[PDB]
Amino acid sequence: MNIFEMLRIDEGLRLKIYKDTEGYYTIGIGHLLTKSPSLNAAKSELDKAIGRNTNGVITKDEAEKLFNQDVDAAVRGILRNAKLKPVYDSLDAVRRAALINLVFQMGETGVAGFTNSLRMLQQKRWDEAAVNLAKSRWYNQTPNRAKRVITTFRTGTWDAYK
Ligand SMILES: [Cl-]
Ligand SMILES: [Cl-]
Repeated sequence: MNIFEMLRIDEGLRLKIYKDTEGYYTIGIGHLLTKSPSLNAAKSELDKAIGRNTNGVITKDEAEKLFNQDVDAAVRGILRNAKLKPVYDSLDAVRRAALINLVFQMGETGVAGFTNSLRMLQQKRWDEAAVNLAKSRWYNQTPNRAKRVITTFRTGTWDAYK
């Protein structure tokens, strides 16, 4: 297991624009296209993303290319973030994957705001950090995925995901 297989299990793959859990226009492997309500704003952002007129539909290769760029930006973002970088630096390889996952889903800014959980992760207080993470809109809105990520932080293994 690795970051790509973990996020592919969490986000799925869809080759047609769809709406995410929040109701946003998305495509492929959790690639958010726009928060606007217009389907055309979404098709325009899609075509700009892919470099071709897509009519709202892309191929598996194209999905995978967006996914690759998105994991990359997620990682880079963490490393540039003054609040995230130190936490990342302090963790082991599995838990690093978990942070990435949380950053992919909710963006650097949000994650950065989880002040208390971040400090707890940094100190290596696993159980406490898992409890704290659960007291969030995040966990209440997408509880199964959140429990998987949380277990990943708690354990340091990939158990939540075999
Ligand atoms: Cl893009
Ligand atoms: Cl869920």
